[PDB]
Amino acid sequence: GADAKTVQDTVTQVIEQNMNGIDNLMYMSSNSDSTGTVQITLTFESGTDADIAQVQVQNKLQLAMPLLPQEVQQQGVSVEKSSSSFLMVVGVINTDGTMTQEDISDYVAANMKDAISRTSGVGDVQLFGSQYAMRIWMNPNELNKFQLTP
Amino acid sequence: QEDISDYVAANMKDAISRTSGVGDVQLFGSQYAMRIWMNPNELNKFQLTPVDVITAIKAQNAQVAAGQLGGTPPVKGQQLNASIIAQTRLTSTEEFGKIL
Amino acid sequence: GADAKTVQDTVTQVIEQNMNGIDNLMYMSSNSDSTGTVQITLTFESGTDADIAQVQVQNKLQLAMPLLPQEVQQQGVSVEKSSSSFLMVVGVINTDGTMT
Amino acid sequence: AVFVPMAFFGGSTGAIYRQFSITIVSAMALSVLVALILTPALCATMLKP
Amino acid sequence: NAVGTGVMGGMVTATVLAIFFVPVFFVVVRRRFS
Amino acid sequence: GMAYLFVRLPSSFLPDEDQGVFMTMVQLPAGATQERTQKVLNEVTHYYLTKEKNNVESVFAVNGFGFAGRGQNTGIAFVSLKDWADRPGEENKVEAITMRATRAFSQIKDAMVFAFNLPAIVEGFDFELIDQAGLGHEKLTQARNQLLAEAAKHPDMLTSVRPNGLEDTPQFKIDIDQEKAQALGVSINDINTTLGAAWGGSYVNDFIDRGRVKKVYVMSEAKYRMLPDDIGDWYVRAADGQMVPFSAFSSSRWEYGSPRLERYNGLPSMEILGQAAPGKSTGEAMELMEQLASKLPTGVGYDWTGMSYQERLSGNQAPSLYAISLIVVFLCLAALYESWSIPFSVMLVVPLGVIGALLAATFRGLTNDVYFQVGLLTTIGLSAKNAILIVEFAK
Amino acid sequence: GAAWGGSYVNDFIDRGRVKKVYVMSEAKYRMLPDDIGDWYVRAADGQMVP
Amino acid sequence: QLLAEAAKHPDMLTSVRPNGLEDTPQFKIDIDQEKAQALGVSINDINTTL
Amino acid sequence: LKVNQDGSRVLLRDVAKIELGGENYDIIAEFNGQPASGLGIKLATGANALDTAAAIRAELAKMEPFFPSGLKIVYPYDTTPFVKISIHEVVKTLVEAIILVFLVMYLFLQNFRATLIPTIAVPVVLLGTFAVLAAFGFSINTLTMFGMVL
Amino acid sequence: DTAAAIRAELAKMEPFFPSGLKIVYPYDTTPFVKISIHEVVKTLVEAIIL
Repeated sequence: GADAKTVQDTVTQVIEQNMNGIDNLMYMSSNSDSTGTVQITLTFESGTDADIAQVQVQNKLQLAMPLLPQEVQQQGVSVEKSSSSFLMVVGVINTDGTMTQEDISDYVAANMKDAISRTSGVGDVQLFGSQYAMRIWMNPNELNKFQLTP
Repeated sequence: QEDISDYVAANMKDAISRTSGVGDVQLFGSQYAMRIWMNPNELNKFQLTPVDVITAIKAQNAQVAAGQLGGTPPVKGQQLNASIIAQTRLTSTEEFGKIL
Repeated sequence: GADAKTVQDTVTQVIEQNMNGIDNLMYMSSNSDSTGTVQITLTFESGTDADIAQVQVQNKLQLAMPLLPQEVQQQGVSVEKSSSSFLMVVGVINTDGTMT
Repeated sequence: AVFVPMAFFGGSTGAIYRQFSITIVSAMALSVLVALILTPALCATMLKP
Repeated sequence: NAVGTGVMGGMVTATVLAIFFVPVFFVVVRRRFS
Repeated sequence: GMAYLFVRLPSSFLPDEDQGVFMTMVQLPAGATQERTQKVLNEVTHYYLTKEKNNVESVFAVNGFGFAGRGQNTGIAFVSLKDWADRPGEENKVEAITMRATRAFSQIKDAMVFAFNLPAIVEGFDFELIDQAGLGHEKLTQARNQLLAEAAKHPDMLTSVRPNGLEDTPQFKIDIDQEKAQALGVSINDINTTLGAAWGGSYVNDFIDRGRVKKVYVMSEAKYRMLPDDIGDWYVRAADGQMVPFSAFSSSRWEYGSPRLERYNGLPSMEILGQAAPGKSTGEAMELMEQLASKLPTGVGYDWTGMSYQERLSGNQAPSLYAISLIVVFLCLAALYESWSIPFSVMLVVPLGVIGALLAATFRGLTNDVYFQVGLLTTIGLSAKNAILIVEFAK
Repeated sequence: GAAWGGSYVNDFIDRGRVKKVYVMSEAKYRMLPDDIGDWYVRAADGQMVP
Repeated sequence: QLLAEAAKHPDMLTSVRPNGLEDTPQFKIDIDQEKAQALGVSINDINTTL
Repeated sequence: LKVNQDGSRVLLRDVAKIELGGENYDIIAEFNGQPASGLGIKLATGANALDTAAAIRAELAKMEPFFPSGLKIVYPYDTTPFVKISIHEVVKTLVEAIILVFLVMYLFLQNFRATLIPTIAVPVVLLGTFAVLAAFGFSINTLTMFGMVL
Repeated sequence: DTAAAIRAELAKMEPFFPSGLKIVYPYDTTPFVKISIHEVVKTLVEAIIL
């Protein structure tokens, strides 16, 4: 629920400023969007070891981790040494149709993602959907009736 | 010295520190920090405490996420979607002076 | 001070979920004993750089520690290589029992 | 010798060109070793007047 | 198709002309540069 | 003739091959609800399975995600074709379908749609203006407009110059009166949480779901957070136990803002793409923009990125090495022919082999790609092999 | 800590860049041991004991 | 179920046993929320002290 | 939540609708115009593309039996099959070239006994080129195969 | 190589300095490296001549 402006000015810069001292760094492009998901991508000089390059970048992320907002830390702040183009998209579908769209997302998100995300040769696993998360839909009219606040 | 030291820390240390082959860089100075110089006498006269200033400054200078107006999941039949902007970082010396 | 379930369902699951992208991960096994102890043992393919394996697995944990409870963070979580065997176990004893 | 100098072609595209030169040069090397090992031996006892 | 066209054209002109021209240079160089 | 054909041949990196899968991108104007995108994406899905039933096997329409930036007003549709053998002829190749699709999508009035074939590698010019002085996003945006608008003054040297960042969209700014909150006895943290929790999901705790840990989100029901006037419903408890509405201690005003801020090398920036002139090579376009960027507002620099950056390193190493190859072969030939003169008889034959490659290369627009360089560097060998196979006996 | 050594509180945006906000006592009021007797702390009753 | 089958193939399997400990009796304490708030005692206090 | 005066109890059920749902509803995935989900997989830098694809397919095949009724897997977008077929398309030319060269060789030499000599050396070199390729570490690819067709 | 890269980087940001700001290199060891190598290579050339 973060406006594109704040993520630029409270998450991106904080991580970006501490991002120095890396070796074989060509350029460091980054962007923050409306949905509230900063994505800083660093392209190292050709030929370097990506195995350690990920270590150097993350080690300098630790100096910036505490400064980030408490909500962002609680979320899954992750660093992946993966390319930016999908190798292959594996889709799950219900032939019978007895499961709504969100239901199918949970099964792939609850069982498939963990196993696939560890398979050797996989850097990042983007999921089209979202795992079940118990949503507490509030009713402001009802909350005001009982004199409650979120 | 304060003014010039800011610019090098503001717009050159980062670029230089990322150049290939350059390790850690030590900056002989420091970037601007919006110093809040306090007077113990003034707090006494107005009956305030420094822990009050930090609490006040930490509140009126807060940038908070405010969700998306009409954000997902929407009610069927919606034709508008925009972010909501709450309080924001202050950006000038006089702006902080407006803090109550 | 925790039971078996409160550790597996609050520490092991949180740590296991965020352990992804490791290089040459062969199979991950973990047991959540009673007395509030968890040991998530990760085994890699033969011949891999043990130093690189340990740093990566810990680093992914370092990005998952905030999700763990407050007590676990204070108590700290270690990352120890396991396959290595002890050269010796120097034992220290008290011959009179005066000091426990 | 026509292909070897490009093998040092650098840059991101350097690997692309670099692989082609080595395999072609390696192919020639194996083509002259075999042509001086198998072909001479084969041409005797195989080719008949 | 990219590689084939590059060399298919080259090879065709490399034999319908080389055999006619290679002899020309050999005598020319040995007569003018020797 | 070899020299004339060589120069006229355009320079390119690698042909865009028919990989059997193209990604169709769908975007909507500012503030387009997720419902609208699903409406258009159905048209793309409907079009592919009706007009291209003979070619496309399956379509995977993803709404709410895209490369230009995740959001509600963006959409992508992964598309895979039938087997290559199942698409006889050239009219059914990837390049053909996309041209038909993009032209066929000109009738999608509200949305902008264009299906682009996946590039050679996993990952034209990628030019980026950088606000290295601190002008601000709004100041840079107009500067971007000026350069891009001025880029239309050179259509003969630049083509399809476009921005890559989402344009500014309305934002519903809400400001909290500090003095009013204290008088009403409402803590600022309380105001921020209720506003930041109801209208935006706030992670709270974790729970056990069929043996798995999953997040529990607290967020306002769909219908109560849909219009600006709904802010008047969210009463917030004061310290003294009273309830007060948002309108009593706050004001709202529509204002413009950017939904996707981009940064480069630690400085604000946005990305502009495009092709390099009609038919000409990519190298020419790079220099002209530098001249265009020369006259720009103070503090607005530029730097290259993506594939264009690669061209700035090892830009013209090809001509340098061929000189070495011609020199080395000359030395080696003289070594075996016992003369500094005979080796010419097998060097002046090189054009006879190269001309055939160039003549056929331009006969089908091979555009001097990487696959041509190997073609040129091997036909030269074939010509050398042929000549060496003729002069050797003559000697 | 805030009065003498300064206490970093949070960030602020300047020229589009993030910079720290520091609360610290003025130079002349934190420079001698005598100055320690000028700092008051608000009790529950707000008597500002030194 | 699976282990019970392995015990019926002595010629092929031997000493097939579990590795982890079996179930153990546990002491369950139910902190009724209704009475906790009625008595005016914070739930976190009950958890913290316990 | 609270026990207000008069002894009435207000439960979360009475102030908020509760229903399992995705963490975020931003992304909706549809396959062939019907509900579906999937995983976007990005290749880790340095990992072989085909090997990752084979490993992923095996992992998914290790999970198919346990799926709930009506749930099916689909590969709506996969670049790897192109690479596999593309390389196995060049090999067709490489084998085709040897046959064509041998056929031409027979026509000129006019002797099958002599025409058999060239067709033994060429396979030895081409197969040998793979052995030396392994020594240099090069991976059999489109250009390396083109580095033998020519 | 770093020194040239740094010098190149400074030249990039030089046009955008505020009025009156100037860049000075008070302390650098690279000039010694260049002259030292140039002095040595000259000696090597002189060695051949001698």
